[PDB]
Amino acid sequence: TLKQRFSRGDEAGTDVLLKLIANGKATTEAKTVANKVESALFDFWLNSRETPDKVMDAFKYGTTTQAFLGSPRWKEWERYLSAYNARYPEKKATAIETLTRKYGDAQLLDTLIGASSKGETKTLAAKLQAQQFDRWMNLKESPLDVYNRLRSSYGDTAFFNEPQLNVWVSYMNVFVDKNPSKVDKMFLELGDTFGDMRLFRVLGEAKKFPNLESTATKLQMEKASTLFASGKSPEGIFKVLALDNVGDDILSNTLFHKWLAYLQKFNKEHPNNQESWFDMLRISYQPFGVERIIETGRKNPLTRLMAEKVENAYHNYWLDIKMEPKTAFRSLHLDESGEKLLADPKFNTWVQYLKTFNDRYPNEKTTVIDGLRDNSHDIALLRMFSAAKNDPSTEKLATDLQSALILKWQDAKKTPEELKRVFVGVPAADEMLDRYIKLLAVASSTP
Amino acid sequence: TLDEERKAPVVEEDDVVGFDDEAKTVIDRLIGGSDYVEVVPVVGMPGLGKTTLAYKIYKDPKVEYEFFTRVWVYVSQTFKRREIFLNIISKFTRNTKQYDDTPEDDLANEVKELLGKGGKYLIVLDDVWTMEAWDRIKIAFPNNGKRNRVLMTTRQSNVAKRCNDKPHDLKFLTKDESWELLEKKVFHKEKCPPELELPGISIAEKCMGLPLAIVVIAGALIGKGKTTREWELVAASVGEHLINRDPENCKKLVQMSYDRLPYDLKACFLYCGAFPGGSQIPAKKLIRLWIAEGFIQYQGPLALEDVAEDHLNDLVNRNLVMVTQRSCSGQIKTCRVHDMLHEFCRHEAMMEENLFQEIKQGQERSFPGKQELATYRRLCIQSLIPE
Amino acid sequence: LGIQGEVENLLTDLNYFNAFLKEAAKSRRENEVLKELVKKIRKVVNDAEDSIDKFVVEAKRHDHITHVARAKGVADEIKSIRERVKEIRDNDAYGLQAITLDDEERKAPVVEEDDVVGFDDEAKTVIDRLIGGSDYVEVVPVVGMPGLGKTTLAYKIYKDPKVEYEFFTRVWVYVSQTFKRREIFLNIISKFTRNTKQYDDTPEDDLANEVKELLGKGGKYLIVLDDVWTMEAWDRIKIAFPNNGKRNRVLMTTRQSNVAKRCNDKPHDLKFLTKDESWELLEKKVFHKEKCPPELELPGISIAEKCMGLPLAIVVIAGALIGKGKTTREWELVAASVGEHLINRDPENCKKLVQMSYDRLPYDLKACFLYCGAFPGGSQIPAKKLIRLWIAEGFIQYQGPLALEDVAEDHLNDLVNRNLVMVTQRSCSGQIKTCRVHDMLHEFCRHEAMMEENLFQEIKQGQERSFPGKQELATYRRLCIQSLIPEFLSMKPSGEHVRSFLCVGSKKIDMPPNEIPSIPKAFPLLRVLDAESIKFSRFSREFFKLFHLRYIALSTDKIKTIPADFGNLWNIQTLIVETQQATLDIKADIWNMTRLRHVCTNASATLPSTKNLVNRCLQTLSTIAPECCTAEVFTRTPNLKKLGVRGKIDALLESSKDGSGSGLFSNIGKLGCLEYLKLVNDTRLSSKPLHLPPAYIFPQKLKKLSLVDTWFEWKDMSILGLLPELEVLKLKENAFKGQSWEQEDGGFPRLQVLWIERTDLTSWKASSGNFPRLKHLALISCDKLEELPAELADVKNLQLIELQSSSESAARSARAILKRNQEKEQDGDKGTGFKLSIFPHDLGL
Amino acid sequence: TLDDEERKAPVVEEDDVVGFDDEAKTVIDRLIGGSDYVEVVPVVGMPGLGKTTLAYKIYKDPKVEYEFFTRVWVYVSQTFKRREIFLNIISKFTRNTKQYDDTPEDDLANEVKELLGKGGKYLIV
Ligand SMILES: Nc1ncnc2c1ncn2[C@@H]1O[C@H](COP(=O)(O)OP(=O)(O)OP(=O)(O)O)[C@@H](O)[C@H]1O
Ligand SMILES: Nc1ncnc2c1ncn2[C@@H]1O[C@H](COP(=O)(O)OP(=O)(O)OP(=O)(O)O)[C@@H](O)[C@H]1O
Ligand SMILES: Nc1ncnc2c1ncn2[C@@H]1O[C@H](COP(=O)(O)OP(=O)(O)OP(=O)(O)O)[C@@H](O)[C@H]1O
Repeated sequence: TLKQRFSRGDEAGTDVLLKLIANGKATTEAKTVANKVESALFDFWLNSRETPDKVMDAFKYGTTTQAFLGSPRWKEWERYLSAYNARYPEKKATAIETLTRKYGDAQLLDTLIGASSKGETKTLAAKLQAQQFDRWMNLKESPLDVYNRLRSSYGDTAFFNEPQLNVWVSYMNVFVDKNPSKVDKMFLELGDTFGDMRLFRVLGEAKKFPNLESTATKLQMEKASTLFASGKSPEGIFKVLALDNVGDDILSNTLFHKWLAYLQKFNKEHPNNQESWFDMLRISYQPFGVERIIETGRKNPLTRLMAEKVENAYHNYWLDIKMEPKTAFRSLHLDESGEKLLADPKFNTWVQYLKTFNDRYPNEKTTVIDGLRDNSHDIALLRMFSAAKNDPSTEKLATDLQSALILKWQDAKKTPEELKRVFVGVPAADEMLDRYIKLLAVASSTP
Repeated sequence: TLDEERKAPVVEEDDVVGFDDEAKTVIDRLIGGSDYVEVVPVVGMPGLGKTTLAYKIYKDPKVEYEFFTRVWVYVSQTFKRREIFLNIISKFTRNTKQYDDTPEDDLANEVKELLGKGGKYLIVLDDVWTMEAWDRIKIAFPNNGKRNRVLMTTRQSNVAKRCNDKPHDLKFLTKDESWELLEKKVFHKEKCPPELELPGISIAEKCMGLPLAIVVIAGALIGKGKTTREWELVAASVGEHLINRDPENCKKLVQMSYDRLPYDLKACFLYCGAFPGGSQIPAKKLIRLWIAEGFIQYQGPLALEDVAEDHLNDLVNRNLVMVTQRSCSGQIKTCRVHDMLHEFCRHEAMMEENLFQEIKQGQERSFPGKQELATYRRLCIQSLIPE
Repeated sequence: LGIQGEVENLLTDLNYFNAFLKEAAKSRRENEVLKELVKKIRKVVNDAEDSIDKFVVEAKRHDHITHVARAKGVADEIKSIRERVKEIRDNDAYGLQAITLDDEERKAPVVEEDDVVGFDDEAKTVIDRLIGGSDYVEVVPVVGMPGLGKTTLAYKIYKDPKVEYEFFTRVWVYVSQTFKRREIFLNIISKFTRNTKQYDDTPEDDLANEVKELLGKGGKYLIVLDDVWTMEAWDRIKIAFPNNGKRNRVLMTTRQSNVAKRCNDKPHDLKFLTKDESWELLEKKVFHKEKCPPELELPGISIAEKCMGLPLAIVVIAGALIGKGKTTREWELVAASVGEHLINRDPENCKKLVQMSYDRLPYDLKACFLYCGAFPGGSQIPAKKLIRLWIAEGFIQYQGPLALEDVAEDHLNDLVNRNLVMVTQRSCSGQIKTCRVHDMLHEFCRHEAMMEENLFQEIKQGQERSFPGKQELATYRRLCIQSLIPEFLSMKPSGEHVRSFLCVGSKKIDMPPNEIPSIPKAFPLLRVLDAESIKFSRFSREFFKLFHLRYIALSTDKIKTIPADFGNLWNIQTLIVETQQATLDIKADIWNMTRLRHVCTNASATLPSTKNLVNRCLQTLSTIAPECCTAEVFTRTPNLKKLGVRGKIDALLESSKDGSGSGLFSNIGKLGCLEYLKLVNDTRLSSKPLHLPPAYIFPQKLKKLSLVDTWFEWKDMSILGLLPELEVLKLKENAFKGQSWEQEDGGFPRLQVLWIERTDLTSWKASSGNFPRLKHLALISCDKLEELPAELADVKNLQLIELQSSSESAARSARAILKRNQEKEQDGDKGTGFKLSIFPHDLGL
Repeated sequence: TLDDEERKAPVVEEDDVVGFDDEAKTVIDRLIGGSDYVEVVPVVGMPGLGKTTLAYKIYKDPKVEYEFFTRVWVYVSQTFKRREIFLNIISKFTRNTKQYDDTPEDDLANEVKELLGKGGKYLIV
């Protein structure tokens, strides 16, 4: 009766009924009859023996699959599925197997991967992804067989790129978990059907899974030893060793230390053809990845010193490409430090960088006040210097920069009338404005 | 019988042609004035260059130094006051999830606190369409007596007047500025070869100084090439390239004002396209034609002349119709529709609505046949009437 | 009486159905029931416009017993169409529901990183362009046809050691057919910081400002805007790219040349794989590391050539060869049916990529592009023949001020700018002269226009596809036959719905005399007859009954006169009679052809008597007799843009000694729209050679001139310099007589191309004022010229002078000009890019 | 038959309120007096009379801002959510909204009771 009344046909589901059920359950004043209607809807579907695929289409229509998993509507679909399975034993289906019958497991794999990225759906995707590996284990699929079957739609190289690499290696954990005696020969066929680099990429991700750490490290180190003896350039071996995707923790990585010792050995054997260790990290991870490398490394006390080495080479790389100090002010993230910047240790390193930039490039030499004025408003400088002169330290820097701003004011012929109207309604501005008026009068009074 | 994307405009940052003195004029009006929050509206017809001038002022070295806090807000035909206040709040604090259940009333007071912490503030309310929108948004802007400014851009003179009794009507580019803009757009840094200067200059002059038309036309010139014959084809069909060939830049921008027209004012605006492009339309003649056509439906106390007159004054306020001469008493005397808007009136009325049809035999086209005249409802003709 | 009213009822239904097809073609949904509905409605629409056109010509002919019977037959046919229309609405009501109502894909494409073959040189070219350049943000757009390898090259460029080393930060952005600008900025931000959750209330304007700040933290950035489709899409994304004067670069890949030109006026058109590289890719994709077996090597290279150096076709056939096994017989079978494996049997990879450009095409350009697939694969399509065919079919609808030829030429330019049609030849002025569609697009055109839209059907006698029967011809819309025309026509075919008959063959064939009237008898509703590859010995009364004919082209060696009954075809626009006879006499009433646009012939056409009415649509008269260039004929044709004169032209240039100045050449000057003029001489026995009439008699708006055998003295070339708008001048042998060539000061104010062939020139003196805009100057077989004037080296606009087997002095002068120009360039003078070509290298090197 | 948003809170003159000085003082002095319990002072009139303008004049009046430590503006209307009103009032005092995602409406009203009670004498518009 409610279908005919609330639909004209061609509804393509029962959304008009379900949206009102949610509306009634949104308040306790109508929840009592709202649940009575909802239980009638589930009973109606069961009595008509509706396909759970069709019922999922009813819950899913009007929203993306990612949001559907994140809505309570998914829980209602599971409640329908349990009722459908219990009431009709003649044919049953699991949550993941019904899902596979609608979306092919290739289209399902990145759907569960996407639900893993969304932290709200991470828990649900965890139970669905495990069952998907269960149905692949049932069909007795090897990890290579899963790769080959899915490669027809994913692409040849997709499974060696994140986040597909993590989910594919994660299934290698569940495969070895039930089959502990064939892990060693699994990596042999991986190294035979793919190159050395493609083996290293899978091997590095395997070290993150406890059930595969022992075998992954055993293969990775032995394969690395036979490659360091080849004498190839360390630049080439760096990419082959899959060191270009380790992550922010590359400084604590054990393989990366093996390459560093090899690169030092190579460098001293070829003093006229020296290669740098920084430009490989800079190329592979990009400068923003180098910054993340420095901060994550410095967080660990066991590699603090080596985190200082990459920071020094990173700031040296700045001078090689000739980045102006006014831009390193932004690069060091001094723009988001707020006010009272003179006590920030990053300010000291920025000034040190400015000293080295002017010394190395004596054409475009700019002092500290030039860098600050090019990035921050004069009003913010008045706030910053007034909040720095009252400290037991940095008074000399504050006073010198205040004088520098005073001279910088008269360079552009800034009459006190314009400064008064610009600095209207802000404190700590009249004190320096009075000093500016007295300095302007003194300068004009000199014969 | 039974039953939306926010796209803020993008304008030139470098090489803005002909706005050096308009920016200087408006900046002077922003710097000087009373101690209260003053609105400086920039008014103009669609595609005149209001947002380009506003962004030129917004990034001007003098304006940036003058106003410590500068906020660019994109108002439009449709907007939500809650997201407007949260967008402005996001300029200052990064934790915008802090205000999930905070009402819009306390959101506006939050913006009051953020803006008043320093000196002056300049707030560019881009694309304001109604006085209600300005009234609802201006809560967030405090009147703390700090010479604060609100730069505004709008197609509506009535909205501009209510914000300031002397709105800043934006200029049209001159003949040399139209040619300079088109030359830069097509040939980039290089100069125009002399073989293309003669038809190219005619192209820029037929755009009637409207920067939007010059930018749209330069897109067609870039694609076609750099031969003389192609540019004379464009020069002979400047209007068609603007509207018919480009239904995404010129047609959609004009439709933003045409679709917001009342249903009765739409036929009145399209009727102005029956007159020749660039020709002066006497306001008394246009009004008498509207009443005689039946467009003016009215049964109140006023006379139909006074009701059709404020229909025309509504079009002028919307900047869909320009005024060239005003009577001694201030009444509109002579009015003229811009060339690209006139092409929109021609394309819409002849093709989309069948309001009127041109009768001509030009180079290749001839007078309509018996099959076409049987479907014609209005005939407008300039020459060759006896034949 | 009421039959015409019933035509209005059918026409009202046709407007609804045509809008239904137009709306359905805007969204290729997966609904198969709608796919069969659009095919059924389209067939009814096609059968309806045919019946309406039959009614139109019947009414025109009437304004008698045979006419009454034909009127009754038309009424019965209209009634059948009306009853078929009612069945559509009665049974397919749901199908109309789905279209009058309204209502994952952003995954970046996969391209191979390793085993990239043939892009080492192209990558180096683009890299050298990215490293160099100016100090502001420059875009380097790589542009090419679908499947060319733009993304493969872009990813190769994105990963070289030189690109990675030089640029501070490199970002890959996948723009697509449809994209959200908010997602693009959040993806760039996601690479710098992972906390993209914090921008939920941040507008796109502040997102672009954040991308500005992130990219501006360091030095150069290279941003690979992949698959940009629109001018607007680049403008909306470039606002996130800062301009801090650090040689920042953007590498754009696109199928659109017009989008590429806006970003940079010098787009990098990607190259096609050679025959060696095409085979290298095929053997690397099918056999992987193992080499090709010797027995399969011969068929393998054959299929590699079938791809025409396109990597996408090579990848597609690679899957076909893997599935079909590895046998010699199967591989040779594939080589005979390469097109089937590309589109018909592999819609998963190749067809979708082609359809991305096709479904974006405007509705008018879709039929224009599919029509380009009628011509044989790899054949060269003349641009003027293609344009006139589009107009004749009705694909070009226009009401503005331009001519239909200029609008259709703009359609051809749009297809070329979309990389859907190649350009092989260009005229002197740069206008497209000859175009060719790529192989993969030709098979897609044939699949779409035969099995989906029924635009045209080909006739051939293959292994299993013999000549179609009566049932198949009852559904064929357009006929495209290449060979065996008399054999096909001998069976007396009966196609009552055929609207076009394109003889797309290259070699001319003589039609047997007994089968001449078979074309008009078979298809009474013929609208286009492209029989220029068929020689006709005689005209037939059946030809004069094709009242719907609009494009007619035919060759002949015997017919001297076009009969008067030819004028009964009042619908004709293009009239081409390529005859080998000396003269052609058009007795047809061509003036009654109100829509006549072109009359082309190789003989001296003798126009009929004009005896108010004006032929406003006539653009070309081509070669006509001098005596027919009267002021009365030119009165009836005001819009003529090309004129040709052939024969005894001394009747044109002779002075009217009776006392007036009404020489026949003076009438030509009254044509204001003339742009190109041709004169060809036949009679040489005049007592004195002809001399040019004064320049003010010439049409002032003339921009191209061509003379043949006119024997004009070199002294009367300076008067041609008084033509204000002349841009191209070309002369064949004996057009100018004499050995001394001298020029006055000034003149030729706008000349751009000059062409001379086999003249008696030996001495040449000129001045710098005669070449202010000259670009091309060829002197084919003018080996008697001694030396080029030194003033030519001062012409900045000069581009190329080509001579073969010239004199030793001419070669020495060319060497001196080249050496002095190179020395001047070494001294700071700006180079004009002047080149000299000598073929073969045995002489001159 | 088969028929079924944004909170458009009215906007009023913050300045240049013409002729409401006597009306504001009359209602303000009425707010001061009365019983110690909860007492309502309803301002009633025809549409567009200035009820919200006078209410905002009293709401920001210096006498009211000094007398009443807690002042709350609630935009009730024809249609409203009883839950969102209590969340709106709570957002005045504590900014943590995530902890009330599942709290029942009556328990939210209980929390509003504690917030207003500790704030001393309060006025609610
Ligand atoms: N002085 C100028 N120099 C170069 N380009 C300009 C100039 N003025 C405007 N334009 C261009 O013209 C187009 C329209 O200008 P603009 O965006 O300022 O329009 P508008 O007047 O704000 O439009 P709307 O009527 O939608 O509010 C834009 O593409 C802009 O880049
Ligand atoms: N040089 C090459 N060597 C090997 N394979 C190639 C080469 N160039 C292209 N390919 C392959 O050709 C196919 C299509 O090429 P690609 O994806 O680069 O097309 P595209 O030009 O980007 O096309 P679209 O116009 O659809 O964007 C891919 O599978 C790619 O791997
Ligand atoms: N004293 C006043 N001085 C100036 N403007 C006033 C005054 N009183 C009201 N207004 C204006 O009158 C309009 C309507 O007044 P108000 O918003 O107070 O309505 P109201 O009486 O609360 O009606 P409603 O029942 O519709 O909410 C507003 O635009 C407001 O600015």
